[PDB]
Amino acid sequence: LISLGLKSTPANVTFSIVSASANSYCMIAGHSGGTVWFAATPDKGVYKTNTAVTSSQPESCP
Amino acid sequence: FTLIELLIVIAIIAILAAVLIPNLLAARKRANDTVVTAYLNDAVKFQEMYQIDNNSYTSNQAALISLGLKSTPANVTFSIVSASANSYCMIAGHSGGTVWFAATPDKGVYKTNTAVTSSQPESCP
Amino acid sequence: FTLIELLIVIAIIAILAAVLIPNLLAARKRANDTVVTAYLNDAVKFQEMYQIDNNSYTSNQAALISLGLKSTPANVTFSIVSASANSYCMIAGHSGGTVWFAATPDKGVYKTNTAVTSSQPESCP
Amino acid sequence: FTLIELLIVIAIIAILAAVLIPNLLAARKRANDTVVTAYLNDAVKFQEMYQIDNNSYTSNQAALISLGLKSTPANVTFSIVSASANSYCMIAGHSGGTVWFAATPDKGVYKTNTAVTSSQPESCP
Amino acid sequence: FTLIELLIVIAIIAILAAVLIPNLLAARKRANDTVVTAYLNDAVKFQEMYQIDNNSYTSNQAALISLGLKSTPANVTFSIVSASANSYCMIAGHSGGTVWFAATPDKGVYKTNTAVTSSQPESCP
Ligand SMILES: *[C@H]1O[C@H](CO)[C@H](O)[C@H](O[C@H]2O[C@H](CO)[C@H](O)[C@H](O[C@H]3O[C@H](CO)[C@@H](O[C@]4(C(=O)O)C[C@H](O)[C@H](NC(C)=N)[C@H]([C@@H](NC(C)=O)[C@H](C)O)O4)[C@H](O)[C@@H]3O)[C@H]2NC(C)=O)[C@H]1NC(C)=O
Ligand SMILES: *[C@H]1O[C@H](CO)[C@H](O)[C@H](O[C@H]2O[C@H](CO)[C@H](O)[C@H](O[C@H]3O[C@H](CO)[C@@H](O[C@]4(C(=O)O)C[C@H](O)[C@H](NC(C)=N)[C@H]([C@@H](NC(C)=O)[C@H](C)O)O4)[C@H](O)[C@@H]3O)[C@H]2NC(C)=O)[C@H]1NC(C)=O
Ligand SMILES: *[C@H]1O[C@H](CO)[C@H](O)[C@H](O[C@H]2O[C@H](CO)[C@H](O)[C@H](O[C@H]3O[C@H](CO)[C@@H](O[C@]4(C(=O)O)C[C@H](O)[C@H](NC(C)=N)[C@H]([C@@H](NC(C)=O)[C@H](C)O)O4)[C@H](O)[C@@H]3O)[C@H]2NC(C)=O)[C@H]1NC(C)=O
Ligand SMILES: *[C@H]1O[C@H](CO)[C@H](O)[C@H](O[C@H]2O[C@H](CO)[C@H](O)[C@H](O[C@H]3O[C@H](CO)[C@@H](O[C@]4(C(=O)O)C[C@H](O)[C@H](NC(C)=N)[C@H]([C@@H](NC(C)=O)[C@H](C)O)O4)[C@H](O)[C@@H]3O)[C@H]2NC(C)=O)[C@H]1NC(C)=O
Ligand SMILES: *[C@H]1O[C@H](CO)[C@H](O)[C@H](O[C@H]2O[C@H](CO)[C@H](O)[C@H](O[C@H]3O[C@H](CO)[C@@H](O[C@]4(C(=O)O)C[C@H](O)[C@H](NC(C)=N)[C@H]([C@@H](NC(C)=O)[C@H](C)O)O4)[C@H](O)[C@@H]3O)[C@H]2NC(C)=O)[C@H]1NC(C)=O
Ligand SMILES: *[C@H]1O[C@H](CO)[C@H](O)[C@H](O[C@H]2O[C@H](CO)[C@H](O)[C@H](O)[C@H]2NC(C)=O)[C@H]1NC(C)=O
Ligand SMILES: *[C@H]1O[C@H](CO)[C@H](O)[C@H](O[C@H]2O[C@H](CO)[C@H](O)[C@H](O)[C@H]2NC(C)=O)[C@H]1NC(C)=O
Ligand SMILES: *[C@H]1O[C@H](CO)[C@H](O)[C@H](O[C@H]2O[C@H](CO)[C@H](O)[C@H](O)[C@H]2NC(C)=O)[C@H]1NC(C)=O
Ligand SMILES: *[C@H]1O[C@H](CO)[C@H](O)[C@H](O[C@H]2O[C@H](CO)[C@H](O)[C@H](O)[C@H]2NC(C)=O)[C@H]1NC(C)=O
Ligand SMILES: *[C@H]1O[C@H](CO)[C@H](O)[C@H](O)[C@H]1NC(C)=O
Ligand SMILES: *[C@H]1O[C@H](CO)[C@H](O)[C@H](O)[C@H]1NC(C)=O
Ligand SMILES: *[C@H]1O[C@H](CO)[C@H](O)[C@H](O)[C@H]1NC(C)=O
Ligand SMILES: *[C@H]1O[C@H](CO)[C@H](O)[C@H](O)[C@H]1NC(C)=O
Repeated sequence: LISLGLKSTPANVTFSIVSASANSYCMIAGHSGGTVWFAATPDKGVYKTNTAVTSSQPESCP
Repeated sequence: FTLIELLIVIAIIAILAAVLIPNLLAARKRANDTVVTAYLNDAVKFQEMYQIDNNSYTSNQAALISLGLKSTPANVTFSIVSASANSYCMIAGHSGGTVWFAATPDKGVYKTNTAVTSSQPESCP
Repeated sequence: FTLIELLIVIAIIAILAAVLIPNLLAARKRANDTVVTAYLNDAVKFQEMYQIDNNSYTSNQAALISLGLKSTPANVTFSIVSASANSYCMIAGHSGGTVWFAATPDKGVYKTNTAVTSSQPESCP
Repeated sequence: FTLIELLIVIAIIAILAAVLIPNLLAARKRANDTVVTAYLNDAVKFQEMYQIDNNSYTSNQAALISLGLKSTPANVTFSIVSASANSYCMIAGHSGGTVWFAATPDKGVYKTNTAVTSSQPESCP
Repeated sequence: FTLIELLIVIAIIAILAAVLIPNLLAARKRANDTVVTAYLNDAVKFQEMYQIDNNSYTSNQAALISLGLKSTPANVTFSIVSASANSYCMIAGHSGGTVWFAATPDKGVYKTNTAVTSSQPESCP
């Protein structure tokens, strides 16, 4: 994604691509001083999860 | 410009970011079924061209590719289930489409009831 | 620093506190109408996808949700007023928007004359 | 908190109020040209539909409106300059756009050199 | 309203100004490749029209332009590499696209491996 033009992960943001395939992805991101982890999938779009950023990041899209 | 205007701006950004993004999966499903339909319509043209040259239909894709049918599209699995002097059955589906499609010389190209997540049909419905 | 400077400071704080804060209600009204417009534009995409699969439009929202339309947004009331093989009418509005919006396959998504505080239109204007 | 801090705050408010507001006229000009382009693309679809029914193009907008073309958009002046069995010329512009747009069946929809403040072109450039 | 609130506002403006602006170059690259693809699809229609009139393909763009193909798009370099009674090869690319595109009557319009910053392909891959 960075090769194609996505910038460096922002300061204090931890971003992960949890899984991907020919047809779907799940991405998770959160700021150490935000409120909650956010998830992105091609069906649900970008949305906020129930998990606080002080907890360990979700292992999958809620 | 003050912190309350900036909180309103942040709140409205959060709203627009949630609603102005389409369901990308649903859009790609319908495009993917179009790829499968188009590839089966091409396989049908090439079955008729093979019939012109050989008085029979192919059972193998490499004969159709020789005549001018392109490589099976990315993420499309295509099979010629059966063929004879007089008929064929072909099945194709995209791993991120909706359903398997079938092609026969009588029914044309048509969609089956079987979802692409299930194993492919063994015959034309 | 003295009591007269501090009274001037207090007086000017009272002025800036009164004028530098935006009308939050008016801002949220226009954002809310954007949510309704966006949700009806999505419902329209899913009516076309249901038409691809069924050769008819839905009268019920759960069929659109199955295909990929998301839950009706918070404070948005959405209804499919009528549907047939060939047409639909959908109505939606946010309790803190300006007016009810309508969607039909000819007129697209458009705003009605009816305020969201009034009962929803029974049909497409 | 003292009068010098409050004067600094007032001075910086005056700066941010001057620079953080976009050119609204320039933004609306480009949106307005999009309305004109979109309306001419629709008029082109309806000219082809009228051609399906009548084997000729319309010279009058009411025939296109009957077939399903919507009312001319607010502040857009649209005209069908000429039409025949085989061709049309249409011109449209928004009073607060940049330039007049033209549409013909060969050139498609395209922007002319004539500013919207000048009288509309009498023919397709 | 005080200097600390105004510094928070300035700090948050600096954040939003950094993150809410898209990569414009990446967006324009994909639009530019669409222009090249569309122009080659048009050149292909006009090669077939020239074939209707002349029983051969063109090697020169001015023959296609006579028949109705428009001027090569801004920043698109287009060439007809070769042509005969039975085949053609055309190459096109936008100086700010991703890769050179090729067109032939068998493979259709397709993207090559060669970046637009490199010299154009001498033949169809
Ligand atoms: C986030 O943005 C900031 C903005 O200021 C900054 O750009 C960050 O740092 C990155 O950008 C730097 C300046 O451009 C560097 O590019 C740096 O490296 C990154 O980019 C490399 C080139 O794309 C990439 O390298 C590769 C490659 O070209 O494929 C990857 C492998 O290392 C590969 N090795 C092998 C064995 N396959 C090659 C390697 N080849 C061999 C045979 O060894 C090279 C050619 O020798 O190198 C890097 O891996 C990396 O992505 C980058 N900084 C950091 C910290 O990596 C930017 N952050 C990132 C990560 O992009
Ligand atoms: C899908 O399209 C993409 C587009 O980019 C790409 O073209 C794909 O790859 C294929 O195209 C390649 C470039 O042209 C290659 O052609 C490649 O091989 C295919 O085509 C061969 C020639 O038609 C074919 O070969 C044969 C033959 O000519 O009959 C078949 C047998 O292997 C045969 N062997 C025997 C024992 N009978 C001969 C063999 N002869 C002997 C005595 O050994 C040769 C002459 O040595 O070879 C290939 O089998 C194959 O179809 C092809 N790539 C791949 C992955 O196969 C394209 N995909 C396909 C499959 O067409
Ligand atoms: C709006 O989006 C939010 C996003 O967070 C959330 O997803 C909302 O809640 C819905 O999604 C939940 C999690 O997936 C649930 O799915 C929940 O149920 C909805 O989906 C059901 C399955 O599609 C649907 O059920 C059916 C069915 O599968 O056909 C419908 C009937 O109940 C049916 N019963 C009968 C008698 N025919 C079956 C039933 N079968 C039998 C024999 O009883 C099942 C198999 O036992 O169930 C539900 O009706 C429902 O749409 C859903 N939550 C709510 C509040 O319903 C989401 N909102 C909606 C409404 O989608
Ligand atoms: C642009 O869109 C907006 C969306 O809100 C709005 O719809 C605008 O207003 C138009 O739509 C109205 C509501 O439907 C009206 O239809 C209204 O009239 C238009 O449509 C008439 C019917 O198509 C049309 O009328 C005709 C006809 O039916 O042929 C045309 C002549 O007047 C004709 N008269 C004669 C002598 N031949 C007949 C007439 N017959 C006789 C014998 O007198 C009638 C039957 O009595 O009527 C109208 O001319 C008109 O197009 C329309 N509003 C306006 C301002 O006209 C919409 N804008 C337009 C112009 O469509
Ligand atoms: C791309 O589209 C844009 C859209 O705005 C614009 O139209 C571009 O410019 C072209 O269109 C102009 C306006 O119509 C001009 O037509 C212009 O010239 C082109 O078209 C000429 C007529 O088709 C063509 O001319 C010829 C001819 O008619 O055969 C070709 C030769 O020059 C020929 N000479 C000889 C010696 N055989 C004749 C010449 N005859 C003699 C005896 O000298 C003439 C009759 O005097 O002229 C031109 O060559 C040219 O294609 C054109 N502009 C440019 C820059 O050429 C459009 N771009 C193109 C290239 O079409
Ligand atoms: C189509 O080719 C198949 C392998 O690619 C397979 O061989 C099918 O069966 C044929 O077997 C040979 C040709 O390889 C025979 O002479 C017949 O063409 C045919 N045999 C039978 C049992 O019909 C062949 N077509 C099909 C499905 O018959
Ligand atoms: C859409 O579903 C509605 C309930 O969710 C309602 O059922 C509507 O009416 C249909 O009723 C059954 C299907 O449930 C019929 O076979 C028809 O689809 C239809 N009946 C009538 C009277 O048209 C249905 N769509 C609409 C509005 O017709
Ligand atoms: C399109 O309608 C115009 C009025 O709305 C005008 O009438 C144009 O001229 C036509 O006049 C009558 C139809 O009203 C004729 O029988 C022809 O259709 C046509 N006459 C001429 C001189 O061509 C008509 N279309 C155009 C521009 O011709
Ligand atoms: C297409 O036109 C080219 C110049 O625009 C060039 O002339 C190509 O070569 C032709 O040369 C003349 C026509 O100008 C001949 O009679 C043939 O059409 C052809 N000659 C050869 C060597 O084939 C012409 N098309 C191509 C690529 O042949
Ligand atoms: C198609 O023909 C090519 C040569 O043109 C190869 O022989 C290839 O093997 C053929 N495909 C089959 C297996 O029928
Ligand atoms: C949508 O499909 C789901 C299963 O995917 C449920 O059957 C649901 O009831 C459907 N909605 C309706 C009522 O059409
Ligand atoms: C379009 O048709 C309507 C009826 O459907 C009216 O007759 C109207 O006058 C028509 N427009 C014109 C003038 O062609
Ligand atoms: C296309 O035709 C025009 C006239 O209609 C000119 O003759 C032009 O030169 C032609 N293009 C070529 C060179 O084939």
